[PDB]
Amino acid sequence: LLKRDPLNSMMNIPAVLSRFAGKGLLLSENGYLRWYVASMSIGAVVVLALLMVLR
Amino acid sequence: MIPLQHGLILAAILFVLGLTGLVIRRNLLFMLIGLEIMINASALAFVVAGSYWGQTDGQVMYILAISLAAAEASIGLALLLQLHRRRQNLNIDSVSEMRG
Amino acid sequence: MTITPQNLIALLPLLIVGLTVVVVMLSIAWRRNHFLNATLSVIGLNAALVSLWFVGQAGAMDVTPLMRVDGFAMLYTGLVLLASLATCTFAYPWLEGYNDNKDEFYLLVLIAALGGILLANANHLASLFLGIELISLPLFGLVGYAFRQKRSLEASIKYTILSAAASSFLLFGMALVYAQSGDLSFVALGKNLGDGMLNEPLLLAGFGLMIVGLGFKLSLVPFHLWTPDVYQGAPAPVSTFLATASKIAIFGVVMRLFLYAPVGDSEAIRVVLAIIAFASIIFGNLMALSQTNIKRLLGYSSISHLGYLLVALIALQTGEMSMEAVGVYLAGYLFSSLGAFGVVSLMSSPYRGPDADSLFSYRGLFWHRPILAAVMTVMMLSLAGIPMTLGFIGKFYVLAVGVQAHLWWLVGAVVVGSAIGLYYYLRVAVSLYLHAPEQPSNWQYSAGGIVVLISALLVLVLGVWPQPLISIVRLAMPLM
Amino acid sequence: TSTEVIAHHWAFAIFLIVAIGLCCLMLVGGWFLGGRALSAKFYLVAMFFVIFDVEALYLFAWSTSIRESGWVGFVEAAIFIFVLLAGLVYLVRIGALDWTP
Amino acid sequence: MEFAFYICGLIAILATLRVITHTNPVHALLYLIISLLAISGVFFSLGAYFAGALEIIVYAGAIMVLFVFVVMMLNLGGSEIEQERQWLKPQVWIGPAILSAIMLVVIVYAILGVNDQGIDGTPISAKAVGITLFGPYVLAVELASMLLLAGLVVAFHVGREE
Ligand SMILES: CCCCCCCCCCCCCCCCCC(=O)OC[C@H](COP(=O)(O)OCCN)OC(=O)CCCCCCCCCCCCCCCCC
Ligand SMILES: CCCCCCCCCCCCCCCCCC(=O)OC[C@H](COP(=O)(O)OCCN)OC(=O)CCCCCCCCCCCCCCCCC
Ligand SMILES: CCCCCCCCCCCCCCCCCC(=O)OC[C@H](COP(=O)(O)OCCN)OC(=O)CCCCCCCCCCCCCCCCC
Ligand SMILES: CCCCCCCCCCCCCCCCCC(=O)OC[C@H](COP(=O)(O)OCCN)OC(=O)CCCCCCCCCCCCCCCCC
Ligand SMILES: CCCCCCCCCCCCCCCCCCCC
Ligand SMILES: CCCCCCCCCCCCCCCCCCCC
Ligand SMILES: CCCCCCCCCCCCCCCCCCCC
Repeated sequence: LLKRDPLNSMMNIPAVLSRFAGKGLLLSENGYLRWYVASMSIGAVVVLALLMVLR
Repeated sequence: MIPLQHGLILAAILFVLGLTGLVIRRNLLFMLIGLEIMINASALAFVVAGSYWGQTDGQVMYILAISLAAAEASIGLALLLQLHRRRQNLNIDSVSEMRG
Repeated sequence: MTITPQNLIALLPLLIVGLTVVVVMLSIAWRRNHFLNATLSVIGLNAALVSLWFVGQAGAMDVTPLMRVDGFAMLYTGLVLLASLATCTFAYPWLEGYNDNKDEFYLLVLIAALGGILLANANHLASLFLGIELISLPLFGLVGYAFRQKRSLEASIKYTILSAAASSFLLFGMALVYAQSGDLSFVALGKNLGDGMLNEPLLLAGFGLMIVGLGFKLSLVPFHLWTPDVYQGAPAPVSTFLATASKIAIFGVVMRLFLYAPVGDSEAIRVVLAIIAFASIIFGNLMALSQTNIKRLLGYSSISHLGYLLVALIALQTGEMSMEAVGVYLAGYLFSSLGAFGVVSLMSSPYRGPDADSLFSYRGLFWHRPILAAVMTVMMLSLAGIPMTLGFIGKFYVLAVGVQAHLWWLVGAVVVGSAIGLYYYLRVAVSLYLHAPEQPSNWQYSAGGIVVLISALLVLVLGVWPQPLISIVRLAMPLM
Repeated sequence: TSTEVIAHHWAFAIFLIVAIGLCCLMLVGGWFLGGRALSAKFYLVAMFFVIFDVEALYLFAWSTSIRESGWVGFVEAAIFIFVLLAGLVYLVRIGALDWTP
Repeated sequence: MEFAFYICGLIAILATLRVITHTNPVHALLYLIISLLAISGVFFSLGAYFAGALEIIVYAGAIMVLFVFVVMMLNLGGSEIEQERQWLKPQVWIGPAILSAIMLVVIVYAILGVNDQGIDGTPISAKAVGITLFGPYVLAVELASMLLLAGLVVAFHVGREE
């Protein structure tokens, strides 16, 4: 049951999560300038809304 | 007798409309037009704020703003002309080669 | 206020760089000579460094309602001038491969350095805005200097459009701040408030829009998506300048703005910057995981390293040595980025025209360029925060500053992002020494090699013995 | 709020209104009456006009307050005009303003 | 000066709303010129006489001339964008309009609740702007000359024909 190290695998799963999160985040780098402008405006909305909420 | 809130709201409306024009338009010329609307709106907001305080600094900030607007309109139109003469196409979605 | 002769002494690097712009432009008007105009540019920048010595012999004072000169300004002026000199040195062989006019490059580098110096001394919203634009527009020219190449034109268009939008955001935020507070100087932003009314909604909205513009300029999440495309598309000396001088100058003026403004110690702005720093560290490291392109990898690296700097900025209004941490980290980051982007520039020089490929192909670099491979692996270890490198000294400063201010989420973010950096930086540094199947002779290429070698030696020596750099940074303190 | 200033405001408004209405009425009468049956040098000169027009605006602001600025303002405007003229000399010498190469 | 401010702000808003949703570039630039003239009238209503004069002289008289020059020399006669009108499709504009409306709502909420004695509208002359410009704002003027030089050099290097 242990011949393929289970504790090593459950310590390896942060690397799996990091690779998955990196592949997911790389979808935002699609190379489209209109999306870059849109993401800047989204970030502006988020920053202003956070500042108004926090006051 | 004119409120500061009304002038700032007018400037905010123009800025938001220019940003919308920059986002929704696929032609690079209309993106430059939206940029010009945004920078003119920010300069108008500076003029409104300076007129509220009775200070000349608002018009000085306007002068620096329109210096920037003129120079970056020149640069953006030069790049637009280069894109037109190299691709015969002003679609901004076509110039998307570099990607993650 | 009027300008006394002592004030003219304090403006010495700015005056010398402006005079160098005029002299280089008139020399181009005389005769288009690459060597003479490059030499005049580097002579002007070295004269600006010696003028920094003369400024240090003078006092620290407010030269205008706009500018304030002190040790802080001197340190950032020195960093910007070193980055500009390295950019010119890396640019000469690459421009020697170029076919069109190749002196407007040095004119634009000088004007961008002038903007960096203005941001180093900027004490006013007008000077901040003007310094950002004086950095930005020559970089519009420099990123698309090889506009016949598809990638450089694409990067130029993206950078121009997004920086114009970010300047609009920054200017609108400045206008809202000026609507709230009747003065545009840094020390008066939030001055007319009290009894727990520091978080005025208009002041916070103006600082939010300014944060949008500055966080575009600093490649901070979520204004970071331009960075790998522009870094990959730009010419490699332009990528060197864009990674070092622009980021250093803009972060210095952000540091001074948050030091001097009475709204700098705001809980809402601190929380927003903590969110931006956390996201910047994690996202930059995670996106750099699976990059085979070295320039995109260094773009995501710049995102994460500016996140670490932002963590050092968040602890500014609570602790004391946040300025010292930012100075030490910026010196280390400057030298590491100069080495890395200089190796990328030297192996991509001379320019191969708009039609030929410009991929780095760093695999097996040791078997034909061993010294550049050693410099590149020293820089990869330094950007990873490995001990015996100055990047670790900066990372240690960031961790100490975060621990002192009880920023535990940011401390854990730095640790996790550092582990992810370990992975991809070590991937590059060990791919340098493998075996690749397949795929100079002038003193300016040798000068670029000497620049990257001296950067590597500085990184190693100041990683082992960091006390001289700490002592230099600690005496470069602004007006309290 | 004096009588003279409001009189001149009304006179200027009537001047603009009657002028534009006269042009409009001229075109309306013309249309109603009667029976029925490139090269990049232009961009360069326009861009040069824009840049030198902004620098001209700086000189417009200076020219109305020369006595109030003193000799210090003269030195600053002289540096401004010198940079402006060096840019013009550079444009002439590199062939940017040469229309027939 | 109040009625003029409100009617000119209304004209500017309507004109730029027509700008961003128009297909003909020359018509869009004409509506942009109208919005700039309206904004100059807004400037004149607030007493910023120099700013309104420069809004017509520079913004509506130099920059938009450059835009009209570029549009006329590129000869946009419907190159695969006019025949599509993708920005009028709901899925393209509805999202960003929602995002911009949210940004406007947050900004306007920030504008309200700020103390306001009202804008006097007293004329701030060009003499005072010139005194401030060549007084406490000297380095702004010199480095703005450098900024315009940078724009000149960049635009010449990129936009020359050869
Ligand atoms: C070796 C360790 C690592 C070094 C890395 C350095 C990176 C940044 C480079 C620029 C840093 C400048 C920092 C200056 C801080 C000065 C702060 C200060 O207050 O200085 C005052 C001091 C005079 O003393 P004081 O009596 O206080 O003066 C007031 C009297 N009214 O006056 C001074 O202290 C004068 C300072 C003059 C500095 C001149 C620098 C010339 C350029 C040297 C470049 C060396 C090569 C580096 C690059 C290698 C290749 C990449
Ligand atoms: C993934 C790895 C990284 C993980 C994230 C980084 C570490 C997170 C640590 C969280 C600490 C939570 C502290 C909560 C209370 C904070 C406020 C407070 O009252 O702190 C107590 C004290 C300051 O209060 P004072 O009155 O001055 O008392 C001085 C004497 N202690 O505070 C102090 O005096 C200093 C408190 C120091 C706290 C511990 C710092 C060292 C952390 C060790 C490693 C991380 C924890 C163990 C490993 C977890 C799994 C990785
Ligand atoms: C017991 C709990 C309490 C104590 C906790 C102590 C925490 C610190 C010590 C443990 C750290 C565990 C790290 C586990 C991953 C180690 C790295 C690794 O395995 O790398 C190899 C792998 C590359 O190999 P391969 O998968 O073949 O290639 C894919 C790409 N072509 O690489 C990859 O696939 C990608 C690697 C990405 C970078 C490494 C992952 C970093 C994740 C965060 C590190 C910090 C974790 C903090 C604690 C989390 C919970 C335990
Ligand atoms: C009428 C309904 C709409 C019809 C179609 C559009 C026509 C144009 C409407 C806008 C322009 C006119 C608005 C009405 C102005 C009437 C004059 C006025 O209000 O004067 C007051 C003030 C005088 O200055 P002041 O000395 O401060 O006054 C206080 C006295 N102590 O004045 C000021 O301070 C400044 C006055 C305004 C600035 C000058 C005029 C600007 C014109 C901008 C035109 C924009 C483009 C219009 C295009 C229309 C077609 C689409
Ligand atoms: C302390 C500095 C650490 C970073 C620099 C590392 C480079 C040192 C100088 C180059 C040495 C390279 C040796 C490569 C040997 C490869 C052998 C492969 C076949 C076994
Ligand atoms: C995807 C990567 C995510 C990395 C997350 C890193 C988190 C590190 C651990 C942070 C723990 C913070 C605990 C703070 C407790 C504060 C208590 C204050 C009491 C007054
Ligand atoms: C009141 C009479 C004064 C007579 C002497 C005037 C000359 C001394 C003062 C000159 C100040 C000039 C300042 C120019 C700054 C230029 C900065 C350029 C930066 C690129």
